[PDB]
Amino acid sequence: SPLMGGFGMKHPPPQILIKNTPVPADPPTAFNKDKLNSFITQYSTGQVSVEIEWELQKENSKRWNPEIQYTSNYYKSNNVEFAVNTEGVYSEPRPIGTRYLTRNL
Amino acid sequence: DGVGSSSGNWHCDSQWLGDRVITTSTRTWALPTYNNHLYKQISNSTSGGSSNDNAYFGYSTPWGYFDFNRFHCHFSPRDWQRLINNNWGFRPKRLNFKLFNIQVKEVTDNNGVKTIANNLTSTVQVFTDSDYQLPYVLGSAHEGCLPPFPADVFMIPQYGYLTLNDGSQAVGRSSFYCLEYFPSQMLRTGNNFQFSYEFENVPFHSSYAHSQSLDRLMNPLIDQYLYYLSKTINGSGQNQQTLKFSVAGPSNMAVQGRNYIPGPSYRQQRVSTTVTQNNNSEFAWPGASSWALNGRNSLMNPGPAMASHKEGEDRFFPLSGSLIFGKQGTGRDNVDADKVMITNEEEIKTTNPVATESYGQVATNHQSAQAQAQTGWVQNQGILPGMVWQDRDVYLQGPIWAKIPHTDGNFHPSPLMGGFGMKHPPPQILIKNTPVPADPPTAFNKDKLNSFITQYSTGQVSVEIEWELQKENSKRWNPEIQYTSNYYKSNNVEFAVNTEGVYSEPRPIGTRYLTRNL
Amino acid sequence: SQSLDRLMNPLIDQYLYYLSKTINGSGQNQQTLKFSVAGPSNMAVQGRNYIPGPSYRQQRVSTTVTQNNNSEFAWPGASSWALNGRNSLMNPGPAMAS
Repeated sequence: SPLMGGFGMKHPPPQILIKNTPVPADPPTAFNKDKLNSFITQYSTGQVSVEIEWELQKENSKRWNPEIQYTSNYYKSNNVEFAVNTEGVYSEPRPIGTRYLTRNL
Repeated sequence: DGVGSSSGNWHCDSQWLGDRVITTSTRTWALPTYNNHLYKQISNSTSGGSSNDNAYFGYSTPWGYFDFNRFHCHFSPRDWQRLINNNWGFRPKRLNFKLFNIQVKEVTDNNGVKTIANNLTSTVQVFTDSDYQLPYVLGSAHEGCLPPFPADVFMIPQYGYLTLNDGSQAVGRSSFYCLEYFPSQMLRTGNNFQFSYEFENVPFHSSYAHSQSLDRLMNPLIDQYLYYLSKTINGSGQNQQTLKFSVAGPSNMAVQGRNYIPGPSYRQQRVSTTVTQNNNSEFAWPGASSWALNGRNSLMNPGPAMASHKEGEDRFFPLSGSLIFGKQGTGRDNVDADKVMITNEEEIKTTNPVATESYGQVATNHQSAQAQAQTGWVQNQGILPGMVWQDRDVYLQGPIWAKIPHTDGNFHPSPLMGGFGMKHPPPQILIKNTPVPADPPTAFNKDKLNSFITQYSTGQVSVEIEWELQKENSKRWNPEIQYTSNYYKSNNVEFAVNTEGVYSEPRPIGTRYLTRNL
Repeated sequence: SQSLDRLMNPLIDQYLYYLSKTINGSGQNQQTLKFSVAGPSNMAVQGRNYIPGPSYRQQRVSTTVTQNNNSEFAWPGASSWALNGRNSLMNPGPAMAS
């Protein structure tokens, strides 16, 4: 199990590598054997989509009293947590774990 | 297809099957306009040449050509290492070639600043000389091949050819070829070009070194049933002449009868890399071995496949007997010995004579009571029955094939620079940007147009070659010699890029590391 | 329409080198190796894969009689081969340029 947290796999999702194909500038009219070092300045943009299906393990606890749950605080604040600021900057105000429900040992 | 759709993918990989290896390489190329769309007569007069030996006549064409006649264009260093360490031989079988992702650009200069834009309607013309109707220039070790490093972008070399010459002038038998007199496919940005070629049957290249010498093939424990003349006089004075004979055995192997003899020779001058062992005079051209054709002297270079040096004599080389490669960044003219890589053919010393020695000695008179027996050094020896020899080894950066000249006769047409000789080698692939005239005058003028839009083209080129392998079945007990990298620490990894991204090949790599009996 | 020594591309250098100098140009102790690219400017030193065919040298005779030597040189000056002690003229011999 990865020490930083997560799922350890011998064959994880493969690395996806992307590069802009070089586009040479105008070459000299006389042959030169050296590799070209004059290229048209280029960059690329586009959209990327990733879809992941997750399997869930439902809880079947017989605990009587209510569990601890992650919840936002109703108390008034200048900004909504996990939202944008007045300058459009998105922020994550706190780390959120996964361990709120309980089960016996 | 269309402007916005790629006409091909990047294929660059090596697939190793049992008896076959398939190499695929893709490169990005750039093609400018050559000679401003013109054909030009060229000669030593146009280039300022003066010597008779270097006089020529020919034409320079506006066409470029694709060349992949070097092994590193297809084999990575690791693939080459696998091939040479695991196989006794190999040969090309078939070829697949592709041109795709054509991009034609137009260049406009206003004032000291150039603007580059796409010209979607312009075309590039490509055709293959499948009938071998044009002079073949791929048989010479010319620059301009696909780079060994896949990431390098290379410039397409300009196509030129030579014909018969008398000094700087031509003769009636000289031929002029127009490449527009050939059918060629015209490709816009959406089109692609491809063809397949089948290599004609060639022998497997000898990627092995003999573990036996031609003069040591006998049983070292058993005498021969043949005799030799051991004495002629009467030992321990006058009138002492008496014939003698002895059995040729292990104690005297030099005089044993043998069925086969080493291959031909043409002696080279010997040069030391220790400069103070050489003569204090200018002996390059003068001291060199040469051959003459129609009054022109051409250097014997590299010449017959001969052992570069005697055992232990590694400091010496034949003056023009070996392929010389230049290290990365080496200059063009008058570079030092440490800037070049001198190949050697010491592996063939078991069957081929030493380049800097006489073939042997031959009797030159009839001995008698008045005349002592005389012998003469055989400085060159032609083919004789019973001769055996090994051809020159091929290298990672060396040539692959060559076209056998169309002549009435030839003997062992293996290219002297190394590789596979073929009557019908892979055809020349010629490429040119179609001229795009500028705005013509509004009044008719019969002269050919000389104002064209400045253009160049770029795209990807892929070549796939299937190689047949000859596996080794040796019964040798001790481990073989293998090509290996050195573990010792260094500033850079061999056959890798530097801190400036420059790829370099630090040494020539042969193919002869495994061994087999003679 | 082409000569064996002129089969290369007259526009492109070879990727092979040659020893251009041996001394130290412009004295004693002047020995230093040198190498240069074989290209269109020096075609004679370029590497080549094939070489001209065999030879057996003939004597040269002019049809301008006053350019020939003032002696009898037909049989004596001729190239020959020997078989069982008999000499037979090398005639016409190997195919060679006249």
